[PDB]
Amino acid sequence: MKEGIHPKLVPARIICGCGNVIETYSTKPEIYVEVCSKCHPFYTGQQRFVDTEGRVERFQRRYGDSYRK
Amino acid sequence: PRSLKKGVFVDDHLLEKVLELNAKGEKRLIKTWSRRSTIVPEMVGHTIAVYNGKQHVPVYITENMVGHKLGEFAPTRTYRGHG
Amino acid sequence: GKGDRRTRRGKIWRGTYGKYRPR
Amino acid sequence: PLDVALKRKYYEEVRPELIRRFGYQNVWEVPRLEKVVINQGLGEAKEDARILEKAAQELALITGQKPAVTRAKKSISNFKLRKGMPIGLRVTLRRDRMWIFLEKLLNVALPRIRDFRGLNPNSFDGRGNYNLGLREQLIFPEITYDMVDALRGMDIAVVTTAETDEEARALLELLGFPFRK
Amino acid sequence: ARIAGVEIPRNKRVDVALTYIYGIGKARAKEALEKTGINPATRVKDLTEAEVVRLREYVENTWKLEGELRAEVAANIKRLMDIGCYRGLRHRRGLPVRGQRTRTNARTRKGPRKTV
RNA sequence: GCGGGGUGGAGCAGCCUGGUAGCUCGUCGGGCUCAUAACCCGAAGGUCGUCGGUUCAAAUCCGGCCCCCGCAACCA
RNA sequence: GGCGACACACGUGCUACAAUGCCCACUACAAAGCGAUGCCACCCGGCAACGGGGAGCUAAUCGCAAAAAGGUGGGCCCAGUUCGGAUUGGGGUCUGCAACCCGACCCCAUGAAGCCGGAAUCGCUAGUAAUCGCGGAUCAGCCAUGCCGCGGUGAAUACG
RNA sequence: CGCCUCCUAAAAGGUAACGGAGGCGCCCAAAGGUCCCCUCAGGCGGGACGGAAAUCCGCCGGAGAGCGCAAGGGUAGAAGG
Ligand SMILES: [Mg+2]
Ligand SMILES: [Mg+2]
Ligand SMILES: [Mg+2]
Ligand SMILES: [Mg+2]
Ligand SMILES: [Mg+2]
Ligand SMILES: [Mg+2]
Ligand SMILES: [Mg+2]
Ligand SMILES: [Mg+2]
Ligand SMILES: [Mg+2]
Ligand SMILES: [Mg+2]
Ligand SMILES: [Mg+2]
Ligand SMILES: [Mg+2]
Ligand SMILES: [Mg+2]
Ligand SMILES: [Mg+2]
Ligand SMILES: [Mg+2]
Ligand SMILES: [Mg+2]
Ligand SMILES: [Mg+2]
Ligand SMILES: [Mg+2]
Ligand SMILES: [Mg+2]
Ligand SMILES: [Mg+2]
Ligand SMILES: [Mg+2]
Ligand SMILES: [Mg+2]
Ligand SMILES: [Mg+2]
Ligand SMILES: [Mg+2]
Ligand SMILES: [Mg+2]
Ligand SMILES: [Mg+2]
Ligand SMILES: [Mg+2]
Ligand SMILES: [Mg+2]
Ligand SMILES: [Mg+2]
Ligand SMILES: [Mg+2]
Ligand SMILES: [Mg+2]
Ligand SMILES: [Mg+2]
Ligand SMILES: [Mg+2]
Ligand SMILES: [Mg+2]
Ligand SMILES: [Mg+2]
Ligand SMILES: [Mg+2]
Ligand SMILES: [Mg+2]
Ligand SMILES: [Mg+2]
Ligand SMILES: [Mg+2]
Ligand SMILES: [Mg+2]
Ligand SMILES: [Mg+2]
Ligand SMILES: [Mg+2]
Ligand SMILES: [Mg+2]
Ligand SMILES: [Mg+2]
Ligand SMILES: [Mg+2]
Ligand SMILES: [Mg+2]
Ligand SMILES: [Mg+2]
Ligand SMILES: [Mg+2]
Ligand SMILES: [Mg+2]
Ligand SMILES: [Mg+2]
Ligand SMILES: [Mg+2]
Ligand SMILES: [Mg+2]
Ligand SMILES: [Mg+2]
Ligand SMILES: [Zn+2]
Repeated sequence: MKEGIHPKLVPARIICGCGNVIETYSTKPEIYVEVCSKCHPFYTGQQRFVDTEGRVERFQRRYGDSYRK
Repeated sequence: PRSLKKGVFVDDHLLEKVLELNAKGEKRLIKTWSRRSTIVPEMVGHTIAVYNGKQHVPVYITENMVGHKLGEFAPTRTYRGHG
Repeated sequence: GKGDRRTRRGKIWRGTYGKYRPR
Repeated sequence: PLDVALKRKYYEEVRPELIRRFGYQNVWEVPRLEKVVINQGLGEAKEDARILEKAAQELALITGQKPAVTRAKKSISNFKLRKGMPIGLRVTLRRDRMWIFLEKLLNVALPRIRDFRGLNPNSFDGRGNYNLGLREQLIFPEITYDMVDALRGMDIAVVTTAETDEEARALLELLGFPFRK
Repeated sequence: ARIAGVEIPRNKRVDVALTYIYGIGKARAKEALEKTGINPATRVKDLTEAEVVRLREYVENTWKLEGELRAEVAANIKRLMDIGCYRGLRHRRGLPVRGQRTRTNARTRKGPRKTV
């Protein structure tokens, strides 16, 4: 490349929030990220994160079957 | 809304008419005056004509409209906008 | 904040009680 | 040339799996990465900001490569644009820098996307290339909140030696491109 | 965009800083500070990375936030609007839903006055 | 034939110098009054007669066509 | 079913726009009234609305009931905010045959306009204005921020 | 009323009418000399803000673009960038 106009790429370490360490190259040797591919809900199979609800409505009443018949 | 300690409210006289149609082979139009009545899992599939003070609204009942009242699906006020 | 129900003063105004003004 | 994670993965897991799934009779018929061309269509630097070197400095961190300027091919009234005005940036990443960028994009950036439900499957050239768009540059790790003055996204072009969309779809997913459908 | 997709205000007490996140009020803020054992009175500019990664992990997994919460609110209204219920009409004409008067006021649902 | 115009509802600017539609009146909302006029405080409304063209872009430059104003139409 | 509509227009009001403030905790001092399918002490389940028990009292005995502003302390640090509480999502409590139209209350989330208001315009002369809570009638419940009362703290100014 | 382009002009040149139609009375210090690179309009598809059209990617595209301004001739095997 042209000299002096380009940022220098060196061995790098991107640290994720799951503790994961990524061996790569960058303009900065150390980086801390809040997420990666190894812990992101869309990536990790299908982690339902917090909404494993199952709709829940509309038949999810059943409160109750005590009415007369 | 209605306290969970009490029961799911249908006027019974209407609830009666629903079950009889499921057995004997459904279905026909249902003239009702119970807007205060709750839609219920047995009512699903029929078409109930709900009176709004003036006419009976032909209302098809589906799965997504279970917990509501019959009156929500029969508008009470005529409005086409202003001016 | 005599209108905010999530406060001491707010439930006083309403004359009601709850988590924010218990008895 | 530097050995990098995503590059080595291409030759070790991605290369063979493709010869299986498609059955190529020659070693070059197999899909390769051609070049990744990153473009910041900007144009917010028309009259107002003659100074957009911050975005060049930003793209220089992200890709370890200084972008070139793109200028207006013709004058336009509605965009308040006269012929020859500097409205964008474009850096062409090839070889090891191409990999290094994609590797950090696939493992770090794309995840850090707000409400990322997978890359769009249908953004495929038809001729066997792919293009995707980002709305922020904070998506990349090298860019902290401190050094950013104002938000700016980009266009990413990934060119493949593949002839068809299907072959292109395979090569990228195998490399680790997450699609929604 | 630290936790959870929003970058919470530094130099402010950690309990209030969480309220600047969609899905979290003061209530869910008092909760996540015990359930993670962090001092509510300290600033976010004074949070240990340990204290950070725990508060983050908990909150993103215990509650539905930002885009998803907005998604269900939208989904909830979309259906009410589609079934043809009264709650849906009021969302389709942008009029007050909760049975207020519409002769006067109602300015927040409609928007600034259109005089005649 | 020669000169000059057509722009919110009315009457005039803006045109010559391309980008940026302005003034009085009227109109709608609100004040004052028992009420009314006046008066005060707010707001709306012109894609510029058209059709074409030049240009990055036309109320603006250019051409066609419609309409209106003024002058001319002499020796015969 | 309507009287609760809603492109709009006016009167009377409520709560605000914050640091003479807002919030949390602990701690004080009223008056007037009401109360036998009535007020409900205390006890326990729930963050709570409440729910189950249950003592007393035809009430100068028992209960509604805490007065609130105030006070001691700690937080917030001038930002559409820990100001403001509208609007909406969702989960519930209560009354009542029944809360779609169309009740109040509770809890989680949402956190709008609003930075003190154009022309104009209202009230008040002393325990008054301002500000803070409290009760009653009507009444199943309640859209009361209305009305009729009651005390707390407590001004400025009147040349003419 | 002088000058430039097309037609009238009858396949050399020239050729009139108060015949049909448009332009000029400037400009450029690079819009000039040379050397070295580069190739358009448009069409379909793909891409955050981005739109019929801003910038990017792909395929097709002999020149219909461009060449300061009228018209004609010329022209990418450049006179265009
Ligand atoms: Mg508040
Ligand atoms: Mg090879
Ligand atoms: Mg495709
Ligand atoms: Mg290809
Ligand atoms: Mg960044
Ligand atoms: Mg929040
Ligand atoms: Mg109401
Ligand atoms: Mg209403
Ligand atoms: Mg003539
Ligand atoms: Mg006129
Ligand atoms: Mg003039
Ligand atoms: Mg001018
Ligand atoms: Mg008027
Ligand atoms: Mg009279
Ligand atoms: Mg008048
Ligand atoms: Mg034109
Ligand atoms: Mg042009
Ligand atoms: Mg034009
Ligand atoms: Mg113009
Ligand atoms: Mg004309
Ligand atoms: Mg004579
Ligand atoms: Mg009624
Ligand atoms: Mg009435
Ligand atoms: Mg009121
Ligand atoms: Mg007030
Ligand atoms: Mg805000
Ligand atoms: Mg504002
Ligand atoms: Mg706030
Ligand atoms: Mg709801
Ligand atoms: Mg109701
Ligand atoms: Mg302020
Ligand atoms: Mg004030
Ligand atoms: Mg005012
Ligand atoms: Mg007096
Ligand atoms: Mg006050
Ligand atoms: Mg009261
Ligand atoms: Mg009473
Ligand atoms: Mg009552
Ligand atoms: Mg001459
Ligand atoms: Mg000739
Ligand atoms: Mg000849
Ligand atoms: Mg000839
Ligand atoms: Mg000849
Ligand atoms: Mg000769
Ligand atoms: Mg040059
Ligand atoms: Mg030249
Ligand atoms: Mg030249
Ligand atoms: Mg093209
Ligand atoms: Mg396109
Ligand atoms: Mg788009
Ligand atoms: Mg485009
Ligand atoms: Mg040409
Ligand atoms: Mg010209
Ligand atoms: Zn991770």
